[PDB]
Amino acid sequence: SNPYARGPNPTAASLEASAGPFTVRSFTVSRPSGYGAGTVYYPTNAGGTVGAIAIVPGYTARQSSIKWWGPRLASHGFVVITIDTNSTLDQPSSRSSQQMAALRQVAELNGTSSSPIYGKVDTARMGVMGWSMGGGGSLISAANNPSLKAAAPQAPWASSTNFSSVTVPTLIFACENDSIAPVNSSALPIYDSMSRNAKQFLEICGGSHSCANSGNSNQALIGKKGVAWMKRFMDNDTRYSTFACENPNSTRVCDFRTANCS
Repeated sequence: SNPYARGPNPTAASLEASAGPFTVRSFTVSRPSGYGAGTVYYPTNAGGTVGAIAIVPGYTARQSSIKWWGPRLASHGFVVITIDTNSTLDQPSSRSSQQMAALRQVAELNGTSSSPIYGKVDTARMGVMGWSMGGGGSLISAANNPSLKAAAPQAPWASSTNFSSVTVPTLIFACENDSIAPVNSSALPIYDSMSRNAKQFLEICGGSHSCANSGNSNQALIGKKGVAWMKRFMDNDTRYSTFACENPNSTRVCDFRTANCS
Protein backbone atom coordinates (compact mmCIF):
# COMPACT_ATOMS: atom_id res chain seq x y z
CA SER A 1 0.00 0.00 0.00
CA ASN A 2 0.99 3.66 -0.37
CA PRO A 3 2.35 5.22 2.85
CA TYR A 4 1.78 8.74 1.49
CA ALA A 5 -1.91 8.40 0.58
CA ARG A 6 -4.09 10.85 2.54
CA GLY A 7 -7.80 11.59 2.52
CA PRO A 8 -10.81 9.93 0.91
CA ASN A 9 -11.10 8.69 -2.66
CA PRO A 10 -11.29 11.76 -4.90
CA THR A 11 -14.15 12.75 -7.19
CA ALA A 12 -14.53 15.58 -9.75
CA ALA A 13 -16.88 17.27 -7.27
CA SER A 14 -14.49 17.00 -4.30
CA LEU A 15 -11.62 18.38 -6.39
CA GLU A 16 -13.66 21.24 -7.90
CA ALA A 17 -14.95 22.45 -4.50
CA SER A 18 -13.42 25.52 -2.88
CA ALA A 19 -12.13 23.38 -0.01
CA GLY A 20 -10.83 19.88 0.42
CA PRO A 21 -11.41 17.51 3.34
CA PHE A 22 -8.93 18.91 5.86
CA THR A 23 -9.20 21.89 8.21
CA VAL A 24 -6.64 24.59 7.47
CA ARG A 25 -4.75 26.95 9.75
CA SER A 26 -1.97 29.45 8.99
CA PHE A 27 0.80 31.57 10.47
CA THR A 28 3.25 34.28 9.36
CA VAL A 29 6.94 33.34 9.45
CA SER A 30 8.47 35.51 12.21
CA ARG A 31 12.07 35.35 10.87
CA PRO A 32 12.13 34.63 7.10
CA SER A 33 15.29 32.79 6.12
CA GLY A 34 16.52 33.88 2.72
CA TYR A 35 13.34 35.55 1.38
CA GLY A 36 11.15 38.58 2.21
CA ALA A 37 8.11 37.25 4.05
CA GLY A 38 6.02 34.09 4.22
CA THR A 39 2.67 32.61 5.17
CA VAL A 40 2.46 28.89 5.99
CA TYR A 41 -0.85 27.07 5.48
CA TYR A 42 -1.24 23.60 6.95
CA PRO A 43 -3.85 20.92 7.58
CA THR A 44 -4.72 20.17 11.22
CA ASN A 45 -6.15 16.67 10.57
CA ALA A 46 -4.40 15.11 7.54
CA GLY A 47 -3.79 11.84 9.39
CA GLY A 48 -0.10 11.64 8.50
CA THR A 49 2.92 13.70 7.45
CA VAL A 50 2.48 15.62 4.19
CA GLY A 51 4.70 17.12 1.54
CA ALA A 52 5.57 20.80 1.29
CA ILE A 53 5.03 23.25 -1.57
CA ALA A 54 6.58 26.72 -1.96
CA ILE A 55 4.83 29.32 -4.14
CA VAL A 56 6.36 32.50 -5.54
CA PRO A 57 4.66 35.58 -7.05
CA GLY A 58 5.48 37.45 -10.27
CA TYR A 59 7.48 40.64 -10.93
CA THR A 60 6.03 43.54 -8.84
CA ALA A 61 3.67 41.08 -7.16
CA ARG A 62 3.11 39.91 -3.58
CA GLN A 63 1.53 36.95 -1.73
CA SER A 64 -1.97 38.23 -2.52
CA SER A 65 -1.57 37.22 -6.17
CA ILE A 66 -1.03 33.53 -5.31
CA LYS A 67 -2.61 33.26 -1.81
CA TRP A 68 -5.63 31.25 -2.98
CA TRP A 69 -3.41 28.21 -3.51
CA GLY A 70 -2.52 28.13 0.21
CA PRO A 71 -5.88 27.04 1.61
CA ARG A 72 -6.80 25.14 -1.56
CA LEU A 73 -3.78 22.83 -1.50
CA ALA A 74 -3.46 22.66 2.29
CA SER A 75 -7.06 21.48 2.61
CA HIS A 76 -6.13 18.40 0.52
CA GLY A 77 -3.05 17.50 2.58
CA PHE A 78 0.01 19.70 1.95
CA VAL A 79 2.00 22.31 3.90
CA VAL A 80 2.14 25.36 1.66
CA ILE A 81 4.37 28.42 2.00
CA THR A 82 3.50 31.55 -0.02
CA ILE A 83 6.34 34.09 -0.12
CA ASP A 84 7.13 37.70 -0.80
CA THR A 85 10.56 38.07 -2.37
CA ASN A 86 13.41 40.19 -0.93
CA SER A 87 12.55 42.71 -3.66
CA THR A 88 9.40 42.85 -5.81
CA LEU A 89 11.92 43.33 -8.72
CA ASP A 90 13.91 40.12 -8.21
CA GLN A 91 14.53 38.07 -11.39
CA PRO A 92 13.76 34.31 -11.94
CA SER A 93 17.13 32.90 -10.66
CA SER A 94 16.84 34.88 -7.42
CA ARG A 95 13.17 33.83 -7.14
CA SER A 96 14.29 30.18 -7.43
CA SER A 97 16.95 30.73 -4.70
CA GLN A 98 14.25 32.22 -2.43
CA GLN A 99 11.73 29.49 -3.23
CA MET A 100 14.26 26.82 -2.19
CA ALA A 101 15.19 28.85 0.90
CA ALA A 102 11.48 28.86 1.85
CA LEU A 103 11.36 25.06 1.44
CA ARG A 104 14.46 24.80 3.63
CA GLN A 105 12.76 26.90 6.32
CA VAL A 106 9.59 24.76 6.20
CA ALA A 107 11.88 21.76 6.77
CA GLU A 108 13.62 23.60 9.69
CA LEU A 109 10.21 24.48 11.22
CA ASN A 110 9.15 20.82 10.97
CA GLY A 111 11.90 20.14 13.55
CA THR A 112 11.06 23.17 15.77
CA SER A 113 8.81 22.15 18.68
CA SER A 114 7.27 25.66 19.01
CA SER A 115 6.12 25.73 15.36
CA PRO A 116 2.51 24.91 14.41
CA ILE A 117 3.95 22.56 11.71
CA TYR A 118 6.20 20.58 14.10
CA GLY A 119 6.27 16.98 12.87
CA LYS A 120 3.68 17.61 10.16
CA VAL A 121 6.03 17.63 7.14
CA ASP A 122 7.70 14.85 5.16
CA THR A 123 10.76 16.90 4.19
CA ALA A 124 11.71 14.37 1.46
CA ARG A 125 8.59 15.27 -0.62
CA MET A 126 8.50 18.79 -1.99
CA GLY A 127 6.97 20.79 -4.84
CA VAL A 128 7.30 24.18 -6.48
CA MET A 129 4.73 26.61 -7.91
CA GLY A 130 4.64 30.25 -8.93
CA TRP A 131 3.35 32.93 -11.26
CA SER A 132 5.19 34.46 -14.18
CA MET A 133 8.91 35.05 -13.20
CA GLY A 134 8.02 33.01 -10.11
CA GLY A 135 6.92 30.27 -12.51
CA GLY A 136 10.26 30.61 -14.30
CA GLY A 137 11.88 30.38 -10.89
CA SER A 138 9.91 27.17 -10.22
CA LEU A 139 11.29 25.65 -13.43
CA ILE A 140 14.83 26.72 -12.44
CA SER A 141 14.25 25.13 -9.01
CA ALA A 142 13.12 21.88 -10.71
CA ALA A 143 16.11 21.89 -13.09
CA ASN A 144 18.59 22.44 -10.23
CA ASN A 145 16.95 20.12 -7.69
CA PRO A 146 15.72 16.94 -9.44
CA SER A 147 14.69 15.41 -6.08
CA LEU A 148 11.68 17.79 -6.15
CA LYS A 149 8.58 15.71 -6.76
CA ALA A 150 6.39 18.09 -8.74
CA ALA A 151 6.26 21.51 -10.35
CA ALA A 152 3.15 23.45 -11.40
CA PRO A 153 4.07 26.96 -12.58
CA GLN A 154 1.47 29.36 -14.02
CA ALA A 155 1.84 31.81 -16.97
CA PRO A 156 5.65 31.37 -16.78
CA TRP A 157 8.33 33.76 -17.89
CA ALA A 158 12.03 32.95 -18.07
CA SER A 159 15.20 34.34 -19.71
CA SER A 160 15.46 31.12 -21.72
CA THR A 161 12.73 28.64 -22.58
CA ASN A 162 15.14 25.67 -22.60
CA PHE A 163 14.24 23.44 -19.68
CA SER A 164 15.32 20.22 -21.41
CA SER A 165 17.17 19.14 -18.20
CA VAL A 166 13.95 18.95 -16.15
CA THR A 167 13.05 15.42 -15.01
CA VAL A 168 10.48 16.61 -12.38
CA PRO A 169 6.80 16.06 -13.30
CA THR A 170 5.73 19.48 -14.55
CA LEU A 171 2.27 20.97 -15.18
CA ILE A 172 2.25 24.33 -16.95
CA PHE A 173 -0.82 26.48 -16.60
CA ALA A 174 -1.03 28.94 -19.53
CA CYS A 175 -3.36 31.87 -20.24
CA GLU A 176 -4.55 32.10 -23.84
CA ASN A 177 -4.46 35.89 -24.25
CA ASP A 178 -1.38 36.52 -22.10
CA SER A 179 0.21 39.80 -23.27
CA ILE A 180 3.08 39.78 -20.71
CA ALA A 181 4.60 36.34 -21.37
CA PRO A 182 2.73 35.21 -24.55
CA VAL A 183 1.97 31.50 -24.80
CA ASN A 184 3.72 31.02 -28.17
CA SER A 185 6.94 32.72 -26.92
CA SER A 186 7.07 31.49 -23.28
CA ALA A 187 4.72 28.77 -21.89
CA LEU A 188 4.44 26.60 -25.02
CA PRO A 189 8.21 26.73 -25.93
CA ILE A 190 8.98 25.87 -22.25
CA TYR A 191 6.63 22.87 -22.46
CA ASP A 192 8.07 21.69 -25.76
CA SER A 193 11.66 21.80 -24.46
CA MET A 194 10.99 19.15 -21.77
CA SER A 195 11.59 15.66 -23.16
CA ARG A 196 12.46 13.58 -20.05
CA ASN A 197 9.51 14.07 -17.74
CA ALA A 198 5.83 13.61 -17.13
CA LYS A 199 4.46 16.92 -18.37
CA GLN A 200 1.22 18.73 -19.07
CA PHE A 201 0.13 21.99 -20.73
CA LEU A 202 -3.22 23.47 -19.82
CA GLU A 203 -4.22 26.73 -21.51
CA ILE A 204 -7.17 28.66 -20.11
CA CYS A 205 -9.56 30.04 -22.78
CA GLY A 206 -9.49 33.84 -22.98
CA GLY A 207 -7.16 34.18 -20.01
CA SER A 208 -5.08 37.25 -19.25
CA HIS A 209 -1.61 36.92 -17.60
CA SER A 210 -3.35 36.72 -14.22
CA CYS A 211 -5.71 33.88 -15.26
CA ALA A 212 -4.54 31.50 -12.47
CA ASN A 213 -4.12 34.11 -9.71
CA SER A 214 -6.27 34.76 -6.62
CA GLY A 215 -9.78 35.80 -7.65
CA ASN A 216 -9.74 33.92 -10.97
CA SER A 217 -13.01 32.62 -12.46
CA ASN A 218 -11.60 29.09 -13.01
CA GLN A 219 -10.77 27.94 -9.49
CA ALA A 220 -12.82 24.76 -10.00
CA LEU A 221 -10.68 23.52 -12.92
CA ILE A 222 -7.36 25.11 -12.01
CA GLY A 223 -7.60 23.96 -8.39
CA LYS A 224 -8.65 20.45 -9.44
CA LYS A 225 -5.67 20.12 -11.74
CA GLY A 226 -3.15 21.64 -9.35
CA VAL A 227 -4.24 19.44 -6.45
CA ALA A 228 -4.44 16.33 -8.70
CA TRP A 229 -0.93 16.93 -10.09
CA MET A 230 0.55 17.41 -6.63
CA LYS A 231 -1.33 14.39 -5.26
CA ARG A 232 -0.25 12.11 -8.12
CA PHE A 233 3.42 13.08 -8.13
CA MET A 234 4.22 14.28 -4.56
CA ASP A 235 2.24 11.47 -2.90
CA ASN A 236 2.66 8.83 -5.70
CA ASP A 237 -1.13 8.60 -5.33
CA THR A 238 -2.49 6.63 -8.27
CA ARG A 239 -6.07 7.39 -7.13
CA TYR A 240 -5.32 10.76 -8.86
CA SER A 241 -3.77 9.34 -12.07
CA THR A 242 -6.80 10.08 -14.22
CA PHE A 243 -7.43 13.55 -12.75
CA ALA A 244 -3.76 14.39 -13.22
CA CYS A 245 -3.26 12.97 -16.75
CA GLU A 246 -6.64 13.46 -18.38
CA ASN A 247 -7.72 16.04 -20.90
CA PRO A 248 -10.35 17.72 -18.67
CA ASN A 249 -12.82 17.90 -21.55
CA SER A 250 -13.71 21.39 -20.26
CA THR A 251 -15.17 24.35 -22.13
CA ARG A 252 -12.57 26.52 -20.20
CA VAL A 253 -9.55 24.86 -21.88
CA CYS A 254 -8.37 26.16 -25.26
CA ASP A 255 -5.24 24.05 -25.51
CA PHE A 256 -4.24 20.80 -23.86
CA ARG A 257 -1.13 18.67 -24.22
CA THR A 258 0.34 15.90 -22.07
CA ALA A 259 3.23 13.45 -22.37
CA ASN A 260 4.71 10.60 -20.32
CA CYS A 261 1.90 11.00 -17.80
CA SER A 262 -0.25 7.82 -17.74
